[PDB]
Amino acid sequence: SLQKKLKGTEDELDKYSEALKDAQEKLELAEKKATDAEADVASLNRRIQLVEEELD
Amino acid sequence: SLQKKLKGTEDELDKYSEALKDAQEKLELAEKKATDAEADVASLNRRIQLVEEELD
Amino acid sequence: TTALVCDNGSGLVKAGFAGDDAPRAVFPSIVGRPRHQGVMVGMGQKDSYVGDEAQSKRGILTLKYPIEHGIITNWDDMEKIWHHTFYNELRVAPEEHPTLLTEAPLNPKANREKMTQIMFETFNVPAMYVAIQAVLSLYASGRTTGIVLDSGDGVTHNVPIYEGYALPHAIMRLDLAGRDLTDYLMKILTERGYSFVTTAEREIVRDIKEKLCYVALDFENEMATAASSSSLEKSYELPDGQVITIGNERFRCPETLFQPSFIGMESAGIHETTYNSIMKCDIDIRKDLYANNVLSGGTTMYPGIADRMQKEITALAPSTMKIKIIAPPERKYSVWIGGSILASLSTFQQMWISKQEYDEAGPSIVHRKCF
Amino acid sequence: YSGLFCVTVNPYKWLPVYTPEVVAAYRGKKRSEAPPHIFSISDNAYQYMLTDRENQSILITGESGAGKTVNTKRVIQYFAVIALEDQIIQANPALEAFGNAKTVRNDNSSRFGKFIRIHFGATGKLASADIETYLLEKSRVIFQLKAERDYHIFYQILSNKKPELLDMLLITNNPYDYAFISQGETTVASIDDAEELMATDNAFDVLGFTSEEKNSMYKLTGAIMHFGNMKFKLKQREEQAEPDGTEEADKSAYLMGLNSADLLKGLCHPRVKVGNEYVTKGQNVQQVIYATGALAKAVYERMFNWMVTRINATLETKQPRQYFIGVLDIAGFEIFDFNSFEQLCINFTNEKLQQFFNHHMFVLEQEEYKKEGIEWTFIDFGMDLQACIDLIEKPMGIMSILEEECMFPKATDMTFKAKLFDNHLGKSANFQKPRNIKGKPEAHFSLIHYAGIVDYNIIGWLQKNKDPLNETVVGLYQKSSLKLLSTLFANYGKGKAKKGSSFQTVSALHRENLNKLMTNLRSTHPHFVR
Ligand SMILES: Nc1ncnc2c1ncn2[C@@H]1O[C@H](COP(=O)(O)OP(=O)(O)O)[C@@H](O)[C@H]1O
Repeated sequence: SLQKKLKGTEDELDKYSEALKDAQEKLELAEKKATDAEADVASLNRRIQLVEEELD
Repeated sequence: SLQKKLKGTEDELDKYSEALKDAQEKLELAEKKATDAEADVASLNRRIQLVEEELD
Repeated sequence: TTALVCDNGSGLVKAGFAGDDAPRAVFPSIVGRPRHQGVMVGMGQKDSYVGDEAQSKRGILTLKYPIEHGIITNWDDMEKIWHHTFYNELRVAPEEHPTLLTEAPLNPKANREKMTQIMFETFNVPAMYVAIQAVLSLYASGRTTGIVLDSGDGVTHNVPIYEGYALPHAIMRLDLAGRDLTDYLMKILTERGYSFVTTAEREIVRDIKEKLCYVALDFENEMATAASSSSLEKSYELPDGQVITIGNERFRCPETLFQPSFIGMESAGIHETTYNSIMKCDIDIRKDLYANNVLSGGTTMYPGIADRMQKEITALAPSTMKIKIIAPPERKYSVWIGGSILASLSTFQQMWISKQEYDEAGPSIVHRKCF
Repeated sequence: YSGLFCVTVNPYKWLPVYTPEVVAAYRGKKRSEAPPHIFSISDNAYQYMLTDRENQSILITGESGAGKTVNTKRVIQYFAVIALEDQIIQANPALEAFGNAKTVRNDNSSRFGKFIRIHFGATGKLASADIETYLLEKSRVIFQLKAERDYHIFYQILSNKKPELLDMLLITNNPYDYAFISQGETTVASIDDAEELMATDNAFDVLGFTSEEKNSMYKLTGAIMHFGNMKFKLKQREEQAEPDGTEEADKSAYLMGLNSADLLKGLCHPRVKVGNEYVTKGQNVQQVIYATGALAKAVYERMFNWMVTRINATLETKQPRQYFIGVLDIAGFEIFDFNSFEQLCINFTNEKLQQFFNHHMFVLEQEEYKKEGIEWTFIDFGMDLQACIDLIEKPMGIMSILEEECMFPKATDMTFKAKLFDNHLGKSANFQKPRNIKGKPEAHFSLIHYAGIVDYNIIGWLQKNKDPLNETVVGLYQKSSLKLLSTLFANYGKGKAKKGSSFQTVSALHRENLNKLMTNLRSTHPHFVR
């Protein structure tokens, strides 16, 4: 009689696995984006200090 | 019997839900850092032209 | 009829057809052989794996590179690389395709001579031609003057060209490149606890380098920032889990390009050899050379390399000059793009080396006017 | 009659020569004896088809507005008589709009090579009609000369008689506003353009396609018009192009069915495929402008070809279609005092045609001789003209030098001229110096053709020959929310002739199209009308 319990557990497990996969996908995406944006801002900031000493 | 595997799947499912929680927290912090960096780089990419015209 | 452009490089083979916008086949120039015994009868496994396939079976194989510093050391597996390129990646019969190949400046002559001997006798191509890499890089960049720094994986060189005339006495060649940077990174990770010794772990280290290293704008200030903060640490995931974290090593690795004394070399950084190659040139063209400093090749792909190199060359040159570093995003394929452009010129179709030309003049015809 | 030709000067007043009585009464008389008329050659083509079981070709040759339309009309009438003309004339205003533009010698000049295939059955009875377009000039959509206009459609839309089109397309009434067009002649006393707009809309509504489809056609043309005003600047301390003005970008995207930021990103930063990865390519202002122009020319020509397909689908009848007899309408061997790249292309086409006819007449004279049993002078009559063709198409010819020059890094018009001279002057037979007569404007070199010595001008050829199509934006079009995704359905190992997106030249596409047009004509026994 516990087979329905087993099947329901399998279903919620599958749902949670899909959820985890989607969350990992969004995580790696946003992390690549944040790292790239930080690279750009650091580069251009150093460039700003260089053009500042240039102006000086 | 089925109990050991059932509760083991339960424990790893809860732990994967914990992984979901922490991954979502990382998603929120990633969104924050990306948006703040975006505002900063907006300021910087609009004032670099003024700096270059000053030196011109 | 169409020509093939094979930029064999040293560490990546890039092939394709002349007239395309990008190389069609890009795979590592690697030959792998199994080092374990092999138990399953009927596996029917082969003796040597070539190219991109050998990176899948990387854990079983021992990986060789047939090109050391531009120069070709092993010739049999280089024929294997070329055979794989022609038949398995491009699927073309080289009996009806002219082939354009590239080479670095200041190489042995036997390199070119054997290359053409092979291309004419083993593969029977109807024509062939060996080109310099920096010239093709300039073609693809769209300039006609400018000093080009072509940092590949075996060799780094400067070739100053003005108005279409190359000044050979000012050509510099340096044997510091991406493979030396990989070895320095392998050796420098050890101090943090990680050990990579196998030729199969050298590839993992190359991946770490590509994905995490960068050039610091100010080396001492970045060293202080790493010694104080922790905002520099990034983590990488090995093939078997086992996350590793690196700090200083992120920018201490490509700094070897600007301080070759890190790996015990005597020479000067890429910025200083660029400046010296400029100062070897006539005084009238140094303006244009300063203003047209073109980067190409894989080792020029680190974030911050252009800003760092501009800062250095600016602090070296006089204050009146405008220093500019031209660094396209499709940088690491510039040699191939220029090669395709070149082989696609109607003006070029009388500068090939023909089959009968070779048959009558021997392999020595490579160094003559048919260059 | 003039040998193998049929020459016809148009009478300006009505004659009884077009009454159906002569049409019906010619049936049974021969070509050799009956006095000249196009009904003669029409019947001769018909009976040739029926005896040889092959196609025939009628090559009507003249200027638009000298009677070509009505000549072809009476041809198709005679063909119906000897057994869908109304449909041809009904759908004609569409082509008249989408393929005619004002030149100096004519205000309703045809640019594309119209060509109507009239099929038949086994019983030689009227089965169906087919139509194909060739050699439609794309350079007009972008660059116009000092004395000529763009295609008629932009002006007809610029007629305010449909204010709903203007207020739905954001088209301001002022024609100087739009840069793709304003460089040509703004407005001329050519025709009643408003009425022509109405006649075309009527022809559209009475053609098989819906009102939404005409709406999309009009809006697409307005988007092509909006492409021209885009503005790009170099970046801060780099060589990259970035947009400063975004408003026309936003409105053109809102029209086209794409995102504005996404289209701007696809223009400034193309992505190309290197093996199994994609890397972003860099662009400067000149490159992005050439890409924009090539995109506009491409979308226009695509919409045109698909409109012709729709026309043919409307015309299509299910009757079995056997051997056909085609009639061809092509541009003329135009000469001016400021000939340019387009005129060179036109003259190259007409050279191929004239050499084709010359070889045809050669074989015909050999036929006369082998009939008469008197066979001499076995030299052909084509090579004497082919020698001039070899100066355009062949490698190191003018077109190949032009392609190479627009591929080279820092090429300029003076360098182009220098290479032309260094590689042909004296070493060739027909290439030679220019001539300065009566203070003509300018000439950089002169070719000789069958139709005389022509002096051509170099200035602008490099810039106007480039056709770099942008693959990322083409993919965007494939992913549109319009009919555009059909026009751009799919466009751009084991042996691949895939020329890159950058290695594209109007001259090369034109040479390919001319090759395939010759391959379509050379299978049919031809006939010529002057
Ligand atoms: N993004 C990157 N950052 C730093 N180094 C890179 C990057 N991509 C590739 N490389 C290095 O470039 C080298 C390959 O350069 P490449 O242009 O292929 O020269 P070759 O064609 O002679 O092998 C590799 O050793 C690799 O370490």
